[PDB]
Amino acid sequence: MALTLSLNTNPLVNRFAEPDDLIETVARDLRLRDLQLTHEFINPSWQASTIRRLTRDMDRALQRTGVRVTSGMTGPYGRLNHFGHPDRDVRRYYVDWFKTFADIIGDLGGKSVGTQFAIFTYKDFDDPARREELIKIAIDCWAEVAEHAAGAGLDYVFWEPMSIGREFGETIAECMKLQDRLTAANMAIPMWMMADIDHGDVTSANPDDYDPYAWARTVPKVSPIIHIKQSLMDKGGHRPFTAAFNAKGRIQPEPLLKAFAEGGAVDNEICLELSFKEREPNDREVIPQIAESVAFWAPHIDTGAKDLKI
Amino acid sequence: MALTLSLNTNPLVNRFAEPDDLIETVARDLRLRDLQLTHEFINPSWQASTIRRLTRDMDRALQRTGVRVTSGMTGPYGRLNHFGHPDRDVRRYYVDWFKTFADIIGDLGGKSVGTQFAIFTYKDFDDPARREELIKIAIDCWAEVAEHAAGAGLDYVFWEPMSIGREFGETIAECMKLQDRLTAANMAIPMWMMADIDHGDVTSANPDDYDPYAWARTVPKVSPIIHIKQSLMDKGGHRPFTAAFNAKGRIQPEPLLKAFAEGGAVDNEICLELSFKEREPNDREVIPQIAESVAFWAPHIDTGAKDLKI
Repeated sequence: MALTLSLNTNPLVNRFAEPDDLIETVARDLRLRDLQLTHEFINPSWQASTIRRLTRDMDRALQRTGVRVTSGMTGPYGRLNHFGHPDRDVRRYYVDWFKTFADIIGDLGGKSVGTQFAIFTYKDFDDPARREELIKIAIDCWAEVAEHAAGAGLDYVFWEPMSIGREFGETIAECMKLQDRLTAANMAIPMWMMADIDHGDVTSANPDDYDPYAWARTVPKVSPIIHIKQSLMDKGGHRPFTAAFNAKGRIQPEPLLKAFAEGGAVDNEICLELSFKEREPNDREVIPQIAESVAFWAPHIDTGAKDLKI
Repeated sequence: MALTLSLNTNPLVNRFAEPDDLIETVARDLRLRDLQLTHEFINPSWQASTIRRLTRDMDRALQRTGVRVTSGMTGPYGRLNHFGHPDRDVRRYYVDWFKTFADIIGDLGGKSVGTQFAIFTYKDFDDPARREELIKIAIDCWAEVAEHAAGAGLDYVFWEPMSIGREFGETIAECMKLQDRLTAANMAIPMWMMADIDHGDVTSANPDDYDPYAWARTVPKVSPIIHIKQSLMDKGGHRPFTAAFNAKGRIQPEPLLKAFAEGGAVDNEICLELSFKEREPNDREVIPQIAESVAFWAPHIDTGAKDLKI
């Protein structure tokens, strides 16, 4: 395998804002090349000229440091209805918003952008006929974004499977059913998924649906980026065989990676996901623990630090 | 006391979107009059005409149902740097954003709008000179918003004290020090706080700083709205005196209210705060548990249901 390693910038939002500060900390303190940039740092809602100015700043910092933006994703403050919003003008706003997000990420050298497929209201989801009708509408929104993103130089767009019905793809079966549909839609550039192996409906009568190993074996050929929540991983100092191999908080990297391999992973980006409460001492454990997480994976997946210039 | 009762719409975001659906559910299912509307339902970022159309829709639903919007606050997807953003043009965007939020809330009959005072980056907060300089800048942003909001018919604007330094007001002392400053600034309409009695720096060497009773006794004269997290409250079926009276998860309404009274509360709005994970069965316990929370307070604080028309 030639996996690569990246970090979703979720936990760096608010705590960092200036591109130099963000990108120099990633390079110096995290020793990681690749990032999934979240929307909060250069927001598609802002004035067009502000976006351009900050994109130039960010691009200079990437070039100077050797850090790379490989994709864009909605951050913690972008988990919205979006293309599942029942208002036509609201949907239109977010279509144009995601078109600009694609422009930003393309400018920065990244190759894809995405978010949840959609998030439906109880009202829109619970009436199965309305649900299906809104799904067709949401697909057509994705299609529009994909066409613009092609022009911005992206390779694909993506959706993130979640853990309840109205946020989509909550079982492996539903997730692959939706993906089959988005592949068939034949967009200007392909639409793929970005699976999070910690996601899935925990109340499922199918234990696979919330088993990180089952997701690992299923997604790699349709999920170019794959999120791994670091909290899933064994931190050491437990007696061996005191928990299940697939117990969340006790998972080990070597066999997990083998599972991705059995799933047909060859050059997926493995994207680290961490969160820290805005309370002490958690708020000040962010850089140290992300650094630690990168060093955790470094023997298993190349971190790209050989390309850092500082 | 003539306290009133309201609900922050945080847990209704995503799950509801259409004004009729939102407001009719509040009236029929929650049996509550007053709401603190979050920004996600009518977003100040959207097209001007969309905002107007949705504000008219929302206002019709309030009039029809008897429900009232008494304030606006940033929802879960609005917890940003805002006036602590180090970029001048980003700050400008959010100033204008909050001006429109004030227009929306004023249109709807509400009397205030707010958010965190600011959220600072590590870089801006940790250099004490830069911190102070950015605080003056953030105050002047508030002043601009307050002047516009006066024109929109609001009575005041507000900040929410948080639980770490860089999010402001993390100890009672710091919170009252900042408030003294914002009062002195003499804005077009007053700037007050909206305290959350569950907030405060848990690592403080002062136990009062994360004691809901200490906040209760301190804030009422400077905090017209006060958030109460429902998870703080005793749900019943515990043996008496098996936990501290002020233990979070074991607090009782009668003595808490007495504490607010000792703090000089007369006609504060008590605003209920609840959250539900986007996982089952939590995602479908939202309406039932909010309904239950309202019925929990109803013997203690009038819910305003006498004014509901449906």
